[PDB]
Amino acid sequence: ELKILEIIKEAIELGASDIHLTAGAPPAVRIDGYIKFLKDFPRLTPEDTQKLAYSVMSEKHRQKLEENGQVDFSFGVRGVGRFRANVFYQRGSVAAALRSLPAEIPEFKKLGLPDKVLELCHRKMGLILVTGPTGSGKSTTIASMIDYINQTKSYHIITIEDPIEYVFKHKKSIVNQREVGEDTKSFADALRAALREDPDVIFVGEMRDLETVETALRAAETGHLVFGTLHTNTAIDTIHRIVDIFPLNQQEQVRIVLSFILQGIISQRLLPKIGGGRVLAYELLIPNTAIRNLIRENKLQQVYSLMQMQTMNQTLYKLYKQGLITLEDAMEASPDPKELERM
Amino acid sequence: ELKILEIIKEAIELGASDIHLTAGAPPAVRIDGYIKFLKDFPRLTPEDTQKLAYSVMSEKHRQKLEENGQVDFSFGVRGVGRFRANVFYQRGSVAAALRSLPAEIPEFKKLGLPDKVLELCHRKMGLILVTGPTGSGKSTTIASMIDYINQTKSYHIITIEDPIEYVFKHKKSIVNQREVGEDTKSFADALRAALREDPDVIFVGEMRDLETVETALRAAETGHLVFGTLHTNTAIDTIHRIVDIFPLNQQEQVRIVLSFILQGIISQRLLPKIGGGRVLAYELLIPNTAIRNLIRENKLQQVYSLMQMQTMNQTLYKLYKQGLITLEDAMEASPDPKELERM
Amino acid sequence: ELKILEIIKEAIELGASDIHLTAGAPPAVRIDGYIKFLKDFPRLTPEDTQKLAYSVMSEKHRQKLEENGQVDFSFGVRGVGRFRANVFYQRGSVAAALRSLPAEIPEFKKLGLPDKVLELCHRKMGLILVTGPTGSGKSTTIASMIDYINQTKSYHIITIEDPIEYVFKHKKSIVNQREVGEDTKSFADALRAALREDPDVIFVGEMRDLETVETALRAAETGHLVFGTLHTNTAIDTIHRIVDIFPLNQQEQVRIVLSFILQGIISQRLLPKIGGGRVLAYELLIPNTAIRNLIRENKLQQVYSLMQMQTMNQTLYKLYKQGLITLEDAMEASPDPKELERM
Ligand SMILES: Nc1ncnc2c1ncn2[C@@H]1O[C@H](COP(=O)(O)OP(=O)(O)O)[C@@H](O)[C@H]1O
Repeated sequence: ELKILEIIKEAIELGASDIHLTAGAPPAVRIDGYIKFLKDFPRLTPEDTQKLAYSVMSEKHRQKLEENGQVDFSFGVRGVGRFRANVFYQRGSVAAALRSLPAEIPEFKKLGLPDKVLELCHRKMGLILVTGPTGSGKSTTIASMIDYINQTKSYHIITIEDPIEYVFKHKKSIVNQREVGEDTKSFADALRAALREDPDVIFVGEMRDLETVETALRAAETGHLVFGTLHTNTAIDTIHRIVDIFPLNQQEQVRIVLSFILQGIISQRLLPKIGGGRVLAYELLIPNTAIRNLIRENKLQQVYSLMQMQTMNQTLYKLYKQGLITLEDAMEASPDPKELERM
Repeated sequence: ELKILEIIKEAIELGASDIHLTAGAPPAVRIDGYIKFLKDFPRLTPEDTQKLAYSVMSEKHRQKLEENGQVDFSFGVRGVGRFRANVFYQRGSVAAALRSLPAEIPEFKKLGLPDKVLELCHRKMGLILVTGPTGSGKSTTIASMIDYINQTKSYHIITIEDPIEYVFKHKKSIVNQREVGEDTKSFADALRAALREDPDVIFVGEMRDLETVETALRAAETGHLVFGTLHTNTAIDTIHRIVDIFPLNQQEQVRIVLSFILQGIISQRLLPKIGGGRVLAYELLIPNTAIRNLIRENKLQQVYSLMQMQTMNQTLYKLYKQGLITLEDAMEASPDPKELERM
Repeated sequence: ELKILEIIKEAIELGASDIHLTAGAPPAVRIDGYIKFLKDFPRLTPEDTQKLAYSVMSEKHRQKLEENGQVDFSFGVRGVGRFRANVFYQRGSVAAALRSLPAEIPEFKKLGLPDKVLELCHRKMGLILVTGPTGSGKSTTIASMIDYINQTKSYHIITIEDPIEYVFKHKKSIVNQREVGEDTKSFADALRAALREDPDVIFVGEMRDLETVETALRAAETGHLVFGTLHTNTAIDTIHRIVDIFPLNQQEQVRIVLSFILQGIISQRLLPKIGGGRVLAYELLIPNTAIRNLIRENKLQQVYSLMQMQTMNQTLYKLYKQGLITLEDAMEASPDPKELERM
């Protein structure tokens, strides 16, 4: 009757995006964006959604569900695909929310980026940051480039994700992915060991934290490709905001190292298309022998002057004049209202 | 003799609004708005009201009762209903004050609002703030609209309350409520996870804090209905006061986003009626294609001009001329003495 | 079939720097800095790389691999040498990465370099850069020359390593080795103090960082032998790439200093031999009274013209025509395909 394994069964049979559990009702599934209860067999679930979720979570999580009130992880049913969970305490009762998790990475061209980006995958070392606010598909972007490298290069790529969003497959390069919580205790020692595990390209999952950044750099400056990601909105925001988490005693010193090992900043945002709702906008900065010196000498909005690689607003004008995004959706995601409408 | 469970017994038997404990007397109950001690059995309670309260509170509260001098939570006697507590140190001694939390939800019509409000519940996304000073029944209002959605729409509503005022019941939508203190550590991470728990409508319980607001927006502008609530008195106060908690570096940029994802502001206040004392007054602003542009260009009391959706004073004239509120109770709650009495 | 002992067998036979296991593929080995799967016998390894690594680790480690998600240790196969392991949890699965500890120091002749190199050890001061990609034995090279000086000269040598690869023994010279992490906080202050500790020969461990380079120079130009090492591939790459990490305000000024204190650049790579897999290829530039002026006046590929001390491709033709490396392994490691095959 009430076996998680079998509520997933009727979830992808009904062609589902999500499953949702709660105490007072029977198991629910989202189809299309409307929610229907498949009372079909699962009954109005007891207080013992407890037992159901508990059966998916490792020991490491069912501890963490007591410390805080929620956990965020990913498990696989070898039967179908892998999922992304989120168990949480509700009204003294347990409840979860399982998503579908992409099985194919998308090929790089369908993304809507130039090739001077794909070109970054050919570097020998440095930082490649892919910033952007949650649900801007930065993983989607990363996943692409990394895979491109997976096929193209004889490499040993290593990713320290939270959680593993895409599974990588087996080509020319050999790919270790380490989910946090599951397979390491923290981004901290997870990276720090990565640095000894003899890697080619390292993917520091998120750089929230001073110590992470620290080595993430120390790793890029030392023979490896370091793909980082963040939550800043523009290029010059990013490179402010990573230097802003240092003690300013030496703060300068990073700006310099950064203006040698910075190899690409790509801020992103996902928008509603005129068609099927799927279109991406971006700002793109790949440092050339010129831009380097600017950053060295702190002179930043002097780099904003020099962006024409390509500003954010600029990739909205080139997007709206082709009739893909509304004159009102893009005067919304755009940092500066001023730098367009003139266009 | 002195069992909490049994003091609640004689509390709803006597038909009570409140129970009150203190050290120097016996257990007290409010009936009607006068307080009588049911010395009936409970004796002049010792210093060990300690034991009585201690028996209701989770570990999480009896810690917090040491950090500060008080705690604010809610527990349930399945035997009758649920209650709202408030244990607090007094004169080196313990004391509490238990209310009855309600047991429906009122149907939206009994409230005294128009249906252009209830229409908000049909939006696809955005902010709907329901401001108003404590004991103006903003949870009451909320609870209504949310429940309206609970029945009408096939939805996954999530609320992050403090405390849970109304329990939601089980219809077309599936409803998680998360009491803070009890089920999460802070409005902060409680929301921040809600954003992952695949929600349709989110209810950020109060918007006191810069970081809360931040995501509350970021969630509205991204496909969800975000009900907020505050303590401001008029519409233009609200939309000043949320922008006023930002750093003005970018302050402008919120005003804009706000004039696209603002979908309704409803300030409220509760007044004494000529009959049973129960009548509500409100100010109502639902942005149309015109009002949008005003807020975009900072031009605010130009929206005050344009209010006739409907001003506060205005919903006092239409209230007193029908003979429900006194000429002196409403020149009291009204922001501006000027804009009436002329009427 | 799947015996660790025998995957090491085929690892040093093919002439390997590293072995790498993972779940979704067959055992991998790095040769030269490219990764190839010897599907030869070991099959697409199961989830039971578990069993393989488990067979190397003491009890003390297989405990620690549960506490954290990784462990870093060292075991010996008495059959060959000793290794450096790093087992770590990956995607719910085990994985490892074994390197190759020589703990001997090899006598300089077995290396396969001329004596005009060994002659550098007789200089009074300058930079001696030993560039080359990970697993090209640059420490092996270094260690040699340093030891040669250890026995030959009455000196105080000091190395700032990460980690200490070879232990130096006690002869005519007195040898301090400073492991980073263990015995100092950073290459930064570790060097910076080495400059006061009265040294004869200083070995700056890697030159990733603008400040390191700075002093590493300032030390060479002031009475000491400064052995540096990098990750560049050819000579002219090296001397671009260290000047490239300076601000170009003065950038010129290093090129000059460099064309006085540059004493030898030796780029390296390790290749699979026709016999036991152990053969090294190199490019060699020891500046004479002529080459100095060229670098002074920026004129670089004019030095490339003047290399015949000896080009990289050149040390592949003199290697393949003797029948030690394949016509296809060396048209792989070679920077330029053009400058050979004609030969
Ligand atoms: N029209 C009405 N019908 C029934 N109850 C009302 C009405 N107006 C006000 N009340 C009462 O006022 C009280 C305070 O409101 P409540 O929503 O609990 O607080 P808040 O102002 O903090 O949101 C409630 O107990 C509620 O029942």
